Amino acid sequence: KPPVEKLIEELRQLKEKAYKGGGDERIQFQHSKGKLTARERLALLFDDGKFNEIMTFATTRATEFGLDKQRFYGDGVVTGWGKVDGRTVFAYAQDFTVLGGSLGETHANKIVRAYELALKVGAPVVGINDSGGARIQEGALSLEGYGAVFKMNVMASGVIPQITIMAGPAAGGAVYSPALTDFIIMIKGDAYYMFVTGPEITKVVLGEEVSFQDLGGAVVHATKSGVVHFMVDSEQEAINLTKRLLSYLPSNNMEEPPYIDTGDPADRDATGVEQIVPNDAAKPYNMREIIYKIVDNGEFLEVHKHWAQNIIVGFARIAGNVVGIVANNPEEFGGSIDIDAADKAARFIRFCDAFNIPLISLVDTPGYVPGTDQEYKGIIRHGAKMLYAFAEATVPKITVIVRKSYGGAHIAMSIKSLGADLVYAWPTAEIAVTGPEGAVRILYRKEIQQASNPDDVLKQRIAEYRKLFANPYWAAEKGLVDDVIEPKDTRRVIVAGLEMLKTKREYRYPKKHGNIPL
Amino acid sequence: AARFIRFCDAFNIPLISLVDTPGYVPGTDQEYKGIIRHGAKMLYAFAEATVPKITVIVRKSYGGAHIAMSIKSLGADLVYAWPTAEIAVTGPEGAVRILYRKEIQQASNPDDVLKQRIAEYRKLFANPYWAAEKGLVDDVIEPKDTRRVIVAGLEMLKTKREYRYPKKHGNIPL
Repeated sequence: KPPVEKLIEELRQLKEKAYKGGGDERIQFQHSKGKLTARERLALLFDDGKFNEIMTFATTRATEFGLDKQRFYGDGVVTGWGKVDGRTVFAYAQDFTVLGGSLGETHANKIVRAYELALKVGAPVVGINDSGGARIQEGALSLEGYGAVFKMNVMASGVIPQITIMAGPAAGGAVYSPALTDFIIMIKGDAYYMFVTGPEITKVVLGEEVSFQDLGGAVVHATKSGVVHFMVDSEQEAINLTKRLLSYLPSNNMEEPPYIDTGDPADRDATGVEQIVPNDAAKPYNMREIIYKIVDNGEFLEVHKHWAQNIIVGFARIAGNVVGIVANNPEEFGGSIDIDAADKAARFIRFCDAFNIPLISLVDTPGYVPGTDQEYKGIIRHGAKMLYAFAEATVPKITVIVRKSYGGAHIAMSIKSLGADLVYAWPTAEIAVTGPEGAVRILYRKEIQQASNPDDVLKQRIAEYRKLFANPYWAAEKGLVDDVIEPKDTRRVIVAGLEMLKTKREYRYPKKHGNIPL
Repeated sequence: AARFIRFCDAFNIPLISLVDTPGYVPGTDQEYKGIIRHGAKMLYAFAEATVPKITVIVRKSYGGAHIAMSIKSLGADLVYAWPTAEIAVTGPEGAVRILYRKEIQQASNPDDVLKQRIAEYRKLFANPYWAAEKGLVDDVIEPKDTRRVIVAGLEMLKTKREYRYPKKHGNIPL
C-alpha cells in the first residue's frame, strides 16, 4: 500500500460506512419511519460548520455472543461537540440501528469522554437518548459502563447544565443517566418510553398486554411521575426546545446566565396587572397572566407544565436578564402546595441557584393539600425540600405576595428569615399565621358558643380578623415585608431589585454537602 | 438508603455495602410514583460520597440495583465477592430470554431449552469469577474472612482523600 492519494480515498469510504451506523436499510429507514437517526438529530441541533466528533471508529472489544461478528464503527453512539446559537455544547446521540442503541462498554466510554471534555472546559451536555438498555451480550461490563456515565452525571451536577432528549425505548439502566440530568425533554409521538422494569416481569403478575408506543410513556412521566420536565409531540420540537432551553442557561456555574436581548424596556409598566385578581377573594385567576405582564414580551418557558400544576415554575427575562419564577397556581388545588409541587419547586430552585439564576416568587397560597394520603406519602419531608432549597440558595431572591400567603406555605415561598433579600406585597396581599377561619376558631374557642348563634361570631370574628390582619400592612409594620406596592409597579420594582442584587455575595458553612430531606 | 448514604458521607462515616438484590420492584405504582428519579438518588448519593466505600456481594446483584449498591465505576474503593455472589447484567432468565431467541422458537426443541440455557448462563456468568476476570471485583473471598477484609480495607482507606469539582452544590433528583 504505497499511494497516499489512495489512502485518503479509502478513508472516505470507511467514514461513509461508519455514518450508516450499520443498516443502509435502517438509517435509510430514517425520513419516514417515525424517528430520525442519531446523526440527523445532531444535524438539526447544531449550527454545524465548525466542530468535531470524537472516537468515530471506536468499536466494541467484546467477543462473546457474536460481538466479534459485527463491527459497527462508533459502537452505537455519536459523541463530540459543536455550536448551538454560537455557543459550545457537547452531546452524544445513541444510534438505535446499532444493536438497539445498546450500551456497550466502548459506547459508555465515549459518553464518558464526552462528559470529561465538557467538564474540563465548562460546556453543557445534551444527551439524545435512544437506547433499549444494557447490552446483554457484554454482561457486567455494560453495568460498569452505566456506572461510569452516572458518576460523570453526578460530577457535572450543578457545574454544567445537563439536558436529555428522550427519543427512544429506554428500559432498565437506560433511565438513570437521564434522571440524574437537570431536564428531560421527551417526545410523545416521535420518541416513546422509559421504565426501570419492563412489562415482562410484571405481565405474569396481572394480565394486560400493552402493544408498543407510549406504554409507561411520556404522558405518564410528564403528568404523573414528574420524571419528564417537557413533553413535546415531535423530535423537531424536541431539538428546537433544547436550543431554547440552552438560551436561558449559562454554559457553566462560573458564568452568569446569558443576556440575549439585554434590552431594558424595564423603564416602566402600564398594563394594569391588578385587573387580573378578582375583587372576590374566593375566585381564581390565571397566575400566568400576571407573569406575562411582568416579564419581557410576556415570554415564559414553563418547566413541569403538566405535572403538579398547583405551582408554576419556569424561565423568563426581566430587563433582558434571565430569572427563575416560582408561583402558586390558583386554578389547581386552590393554589395549595403539594408533595409533587414541593418536589417540582424545590429542584427548580436548587437548579436556578446552582447556575446563578435569580429567583422571583409570586405568592397566592392558602397552605398544603390536606389528607391522610399526603401525610402517608410524607408531605412533611417533601414540603421541607422547598424550605431547604430557598434557605440554601445564595442567588438573588425576591418575593412578591400578590394575594394569599398562609402558614407553612407562606414560609416555603421564601420570606426574610428564610433568606429572602426583598419582599413586596400588593395591596391585595393577605399574610396570616393560618387561614383566617382556622385562626378565629381557636382564637375564640370558648366563645362562639356563649353568644347568640354558633355561626354569628364567625363574621364579627372571621371578617374582623381579616380586616385587622388579612392585609399587607400588619407584616409591613413589623418589618417583615419591605414595602406594599401598586401592582403595575411590580416590574419596575423587580428590575431595580435585581439590578442592585446583581453582585450579591453571601456566606455558607464549609461542608462536603448538606443533607436535604429526600 | 440515599439519605443514609449522604448523611454518613457528610459526617465522615465509612460505608459498607452488603449485596443480594435481583433488581427493582416492578409495576405501574412504582413507575407512576417515579421510581426512575427516586432510584437515581442512591446512584447520586454513592457517586457523590468521598468517605471510604467497600462493597461485599454476598449473593445476587443484577442490573441497575447492582450499580446502585456501589460498584467501582460509581466510586467504590474496594469490591469483594463471596463464592456465592451472582452478578448479572439482568436476571438470568430475562437475559437468556433475549440471548437465546432466534433459537427458542426456531430450534426443533419445544420449550425445555429456556431452563437449560438459563442454567448454563448462570454457570457461565452467574459466578463472581467472570466479573473478577474483568477487574470489576478486586477479589472473591471466603465468607468467614469478610470481617478481616473490611478491617484491612478500612484501616488503609482511613486517610482517604478524593477530589470534587467546585460548585455551590449539586442537583440530585428530588
